[PDB]
Amino acid sequence: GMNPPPPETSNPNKPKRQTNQLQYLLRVVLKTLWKHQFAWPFQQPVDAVKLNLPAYYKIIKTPMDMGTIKKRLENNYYWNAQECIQDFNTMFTNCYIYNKPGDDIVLMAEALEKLFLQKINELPTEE
Ligand SMILES: Cc1noc(C)c1-c1cnc2c(-c3ccc(C(=O)O)cc3)cn([C@@H](C)c3ccccn3)c2c1
Repeated sequence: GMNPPPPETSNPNKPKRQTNQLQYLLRVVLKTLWKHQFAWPFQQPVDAVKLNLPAYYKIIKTPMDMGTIKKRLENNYYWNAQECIQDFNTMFTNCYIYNKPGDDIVLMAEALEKLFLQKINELPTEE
């Protein structure tokens, strides 16, 4: 089986705005997670062909990753902060669905998720 194309990241038919919270999600939240020791498996879509995971996209129907989230933020794909937060949560949940509890990759995701949840407790004031 072929990989699916990556999620859409730039859509001129979606409206565009910059907000305090979206800026913070890119410049603080994503930036912080991106540099984490365990970030790298989450920095791009799962390449199921390269990684020999034929069942991955048979179960994960809403793939998401931080490379995609970063591009979405950079291209003003999100209007509301919650849309971005939801994508991070989808990324973590996908990992917890496909992989057995306690697996290495799950422990990595859990560490990132803990940091993520801490950082979004510090969002700046909304317009
Ligand atoms: C499965 C799965 N479910 O959710 C995710 C997310 C994954 C996932 C995604 N990417 C990887 C990569 C990976 C990423 C980038 C590169 C690169 O050359 O740029 C090379 C390999 C390797 N692995 C395996 C071995 C791995 C890595 C660390 C710990 C345990 N297993 C991955 C697992």
